[PDB]
Amino acid sequence: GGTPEERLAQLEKEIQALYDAADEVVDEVEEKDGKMTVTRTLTIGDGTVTLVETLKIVDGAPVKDGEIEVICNPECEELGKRLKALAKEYEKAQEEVEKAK
Amino acid sequence: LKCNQLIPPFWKTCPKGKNLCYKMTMRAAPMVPVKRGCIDVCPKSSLLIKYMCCNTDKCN
Repeated sequence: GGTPEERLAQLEKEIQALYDAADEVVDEVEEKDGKMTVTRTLTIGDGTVTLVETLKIVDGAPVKDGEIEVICNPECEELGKRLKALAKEYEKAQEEVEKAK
Repeated sequence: LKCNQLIPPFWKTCPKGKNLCYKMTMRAAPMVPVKRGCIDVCPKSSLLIKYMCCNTDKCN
């Protein structure tokens, strides 16, 4: 890799490329009793990917509540393993840019 | 610091400890705010959510 800012831009490109390759993308935001659920459904060929991020609303602001969930009718174990690793790597890249600034 | 609220056209004079404005959107829809107001620390963006933070009046 290059600089922390360049490594973050590459991860942004990989994330965007995932949603561009999807045939359709449907989003849903649900909230109830300080619990917020962010669901994105990707249509990829005949199958589907369901991405679920859950957050707890503390002091009116969203706070991360667990890692992202990847659910599929086939077996997104490997895809979910890459997506869950991509999420954690995407978070460290932002951390390193923020520590620099 | 005054930050725009999720319901326009209202703003909020931030209390002590919240020196940032933030807007929360889905990664594909930057023009549809999900959360919007004062905050202390900028949340890190995720695979589905993008956070934009700023520190001037009504910037979010």
